[PDB]
Amino acid sequence: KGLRQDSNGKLRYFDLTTGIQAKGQFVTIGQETYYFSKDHGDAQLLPMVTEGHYGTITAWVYRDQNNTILKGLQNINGTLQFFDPYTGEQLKGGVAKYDDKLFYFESGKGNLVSTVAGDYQDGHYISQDGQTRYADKQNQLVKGLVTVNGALQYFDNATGNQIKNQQVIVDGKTYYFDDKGNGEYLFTNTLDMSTNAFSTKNVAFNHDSSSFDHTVDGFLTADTWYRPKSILANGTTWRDSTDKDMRPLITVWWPNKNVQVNYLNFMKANGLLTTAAQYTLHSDQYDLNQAAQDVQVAIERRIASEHGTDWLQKLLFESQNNNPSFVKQQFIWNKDSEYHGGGDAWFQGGYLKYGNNPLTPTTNSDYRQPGNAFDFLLANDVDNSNPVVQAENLNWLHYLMNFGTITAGQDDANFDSIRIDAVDFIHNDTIQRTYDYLRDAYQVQQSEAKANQHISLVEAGLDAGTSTIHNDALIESNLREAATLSLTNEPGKNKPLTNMLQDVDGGTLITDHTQNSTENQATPNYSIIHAHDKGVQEKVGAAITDATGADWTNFTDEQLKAGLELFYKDQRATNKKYNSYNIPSIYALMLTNKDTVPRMYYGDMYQDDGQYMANKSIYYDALVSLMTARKSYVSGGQTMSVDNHGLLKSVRFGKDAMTANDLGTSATRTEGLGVIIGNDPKLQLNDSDKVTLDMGAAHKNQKYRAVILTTRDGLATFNSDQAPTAWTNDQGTLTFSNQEINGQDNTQIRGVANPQVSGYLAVWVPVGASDNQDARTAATTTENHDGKVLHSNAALDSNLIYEGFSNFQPKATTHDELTNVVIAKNADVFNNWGITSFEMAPQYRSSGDHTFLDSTIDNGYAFTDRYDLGFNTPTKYGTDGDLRATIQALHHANMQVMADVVDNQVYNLPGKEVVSATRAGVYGNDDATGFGTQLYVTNSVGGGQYQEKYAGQYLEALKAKYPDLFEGKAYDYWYKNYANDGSNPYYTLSHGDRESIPADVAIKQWSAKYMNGTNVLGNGMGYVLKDWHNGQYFKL
Ligand SMILES: OC[C@H]1O[C@H](OC[C@H]2O[C@H](OC[C@H]3O[C@H](O)[C@H](O)[C@@H](O)[C@@H]3O)[C@H](O)[C@@H](O)[C@@H]2O)[C@H](O)[C@@H](O)[C@@H]1O
Ligand SMILES: OC[C@H]1O[C@H](O)[C@H](O)[C@@H](O)[C@@H]1O
Ligand SMILES: [Ca+2]
Ligand code: NA
Repeated sequence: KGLRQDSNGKLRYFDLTTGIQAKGQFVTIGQETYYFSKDHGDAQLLPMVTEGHYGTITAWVYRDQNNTILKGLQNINGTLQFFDPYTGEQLKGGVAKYDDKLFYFESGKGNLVSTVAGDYQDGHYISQDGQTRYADKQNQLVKGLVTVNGALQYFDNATGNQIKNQQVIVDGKTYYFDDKGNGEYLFTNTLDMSTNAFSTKNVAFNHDSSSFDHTVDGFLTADTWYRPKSILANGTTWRDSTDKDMRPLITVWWPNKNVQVNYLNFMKANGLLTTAAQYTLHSDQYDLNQAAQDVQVAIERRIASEHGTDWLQKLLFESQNNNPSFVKQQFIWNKDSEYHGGGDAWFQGGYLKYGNNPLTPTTNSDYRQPGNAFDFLLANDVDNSNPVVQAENLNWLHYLMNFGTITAGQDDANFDSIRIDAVDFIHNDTIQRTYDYLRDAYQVQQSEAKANQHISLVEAGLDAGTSTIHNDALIESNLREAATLSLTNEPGKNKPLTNMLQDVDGGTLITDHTQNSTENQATPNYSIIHAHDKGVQEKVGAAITDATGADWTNFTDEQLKAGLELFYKDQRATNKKYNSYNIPSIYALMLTNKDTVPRMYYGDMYQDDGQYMANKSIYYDALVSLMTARKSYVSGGQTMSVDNHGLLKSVRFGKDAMTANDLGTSATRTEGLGVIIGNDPKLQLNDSDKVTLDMGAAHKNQKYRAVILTTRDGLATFNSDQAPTAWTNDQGTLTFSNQEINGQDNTQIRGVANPQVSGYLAVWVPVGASDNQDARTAATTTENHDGKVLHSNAALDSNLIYEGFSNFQPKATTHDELTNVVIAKNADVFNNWGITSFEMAPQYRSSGDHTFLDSTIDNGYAFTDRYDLGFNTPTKYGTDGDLRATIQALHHANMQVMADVVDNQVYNLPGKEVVSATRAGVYGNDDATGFGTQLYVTNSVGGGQYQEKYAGQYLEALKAKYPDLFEGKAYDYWYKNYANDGSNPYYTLSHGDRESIPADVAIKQWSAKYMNGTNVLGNGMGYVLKDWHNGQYFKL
């Protein structure tokens, strides 16, 4: 019966539905909020506070009309809040005492949402019958919803067992308790539905799909409209519904009390309810339900006047006044309930991992195992463990490796080799099976002659254990990381150059430079300093954010232009804020070190403030001189040491001389070279000190000339013997000092700071090379017996890879500026530098969707249709015709051409499905968050025209030609183990067994059953509608 006076005139409250008296609680009645005492249940009016503003102190506070700071409990704008009785500081995510009871104030807005049974500081946790429990000061188990050392926690009432990683309903409120048992309020549940005659008319007409819309896979969403049994025409006259009548579900049913309350308040604010009544989480459910029915009256009147429901679509489901829509204002329907971020959420706010549910047969999977160290990274994660997907990956690989043959009958327009993008993020079985395809197709395992015609690489170091077990592909050396410790930093911030003497990945030796006189011992590797991503994309990103405020993954053509201006001006200065120091030095190491394939980065030679190859960097001439000299001179053994002045001294002996005492051939005399590098721009030698290079026994009493000398303003570069000269002594030693040699400028050793060097750099070669001297070693057809595909020897070291793009290239404004056009035109330039393998950008059409950097600058890594390499309209790089022509031109200039194989993910799939989801990080690890595990509407279905045309088209032919690829197979791989006690990671030999795969199922469009998961989409934990009282999903 509601608010009732007793025989002494005091007010008491009885629940309008149950008749149960309110004691120790707050209730909003009409306009007022009261507290009812826990003893007799007597009313205390809590005065509505209306004027005032939320402020701060040197901590939120609230200030009244006089600007005074409020203390204790306060009824502000239909919520109850608590402010410290002295500080005035607002309580958020904690308890306060009132009427000698504990009430909890939630962490988002500090609103009173519940009662807590007790507050504990002085007990202790115990473990008991395999659970965690908490004992009070009397050693008595504590039960229920409590705070403990300030954390909200829950102990099962029957047993005392602590609840961890669960959503729990307690006294009609829903909370989540994390992996440590620490809790947060989520929402207040509705009590129960109006079961009146009015409500029975609002019931769905039937459970057919025709009666509901904005559904996905038979599930309802927050957007769903439905056909009720009856309609209250114009607010007054019930009639049967027709097939044309639809109303929003959310005008009649709410997932929780917060949304129902917000709904009433929103509708009142938009003129659909005339009342002074206040609607709060302490309103009686009966009154909330009646109010919603009165709103319907006003809704139906406006439907009659307007002859339609479009106004109502806009009112609830679109932004009005640049506010989010009503739906998006609600916690359970926006990203707040998805708990984005965390240390393992590397991109896009983190991830949702797909699982199974009896209600989702079409999105369930028996697979989804990561089969590698990482799992998620970007967009829609492909499930490379699924056998159908493994076959598709073979199909696509075949396509790329025969691209010209397939698309135009042009057999000289095919890719020769691959890069495996994000190799550690895809299942090992698909990597292994890929390598078998290359063995089948090209017989790479047979000899270095075959392997070296198809030099592939992966985006990882020694961690890529399927690529290192049989060295099927190059892995990245540690040069980049080492150089980032000792060379790239500003003065005062580099470590000593002694870290350059050995190439070590987490304590495992890749190669030792100090006295390297052997062959086929090092792990075949590539060496870099920069790539399109590595050491670049976040520094440009930082200049873009500084010059314009834009976020590094999402900006305009015009903000980028501004960032790039600042970036190149900084690149060209001695004192650099965004740019690496000592870039030519690092290249000198890359280009002279033994047992590596160097990879040149396009962006180190050319600037993105111009079109492709238009603007040379400040480093261009030094890098050309080094590539030139490498081709002419670099061969034989190596030595490396760091002297007492901190200088790194590196020598290559020349062809066929492996040690400093070998003579080699008469060819050796004019081969070999020496490099001196320092990282101390203030280096000064005294007048007696010498710096020596021990050129070896083939090089006694010999004239040498400079390739590179350090100058005051830069670097002097020489591509002929017309250069400053110096002589070895009768031991083959070159000697330098703080004086010029024969008065020649820049032949002395001293530290310098200028835009190209911070420390010292000089490179010296023997005088007298013939015109077209070439120090490189051809591969042989000698059969391999050791089980390895690649071998680190003079023939492999003779290769040179060029990464032929940057992320930040501008869009081409003419056909002639298109990357693919310009590459083709300049093919001979790359051949003359000694490039043997041209690594082209990923050629796939960009999704364009701006959800990551890759789909904002359209680099080819973010795509929807992996078969579309520029058909009809060009990619960023050209059309399919331009690509064929590029691959041909490169092939005619004696290069192989590398396909960037991107198996990890697909972007921007428009068709929606419902899948079970949990929050996860890059490792594929479940995150313990308030989202829990929920059915989720995913953007998972699509592909495009070329996928439809080509996917699966090759598999029956492939299985006829290479049946081994479709079988199961046992294999071995190296596995990287981490130690807990701080010592180095160590490798163990793991065994795998890939499954057999079918040839007769095509993936003509992607769908969720072939995916592991998705980046978070912001729909909310409760966008797919269910009964939150029992967890039961609505389904048609
Ligand atoms: O002028 C200050 C403030 O006024 C409105 O918001 C009122 C709001 O203020 C506090 O909390 C707001 C905000 O604080 C943290 O960021 C929370 O985590 C957020 O979820 C929360 O929205 C106060 O404690 C609340 O009780 C009160 O309702 C404006 O809307 C604010 O944006 C503005 O900053
Ligand atoms: O504080 C120490 C921890 O002890 C136990 O491990 C409990 O699970 C946890 O709630 C508590 O935080
Ligand atoms: Ca993956
Ligand atoms: Na090929």
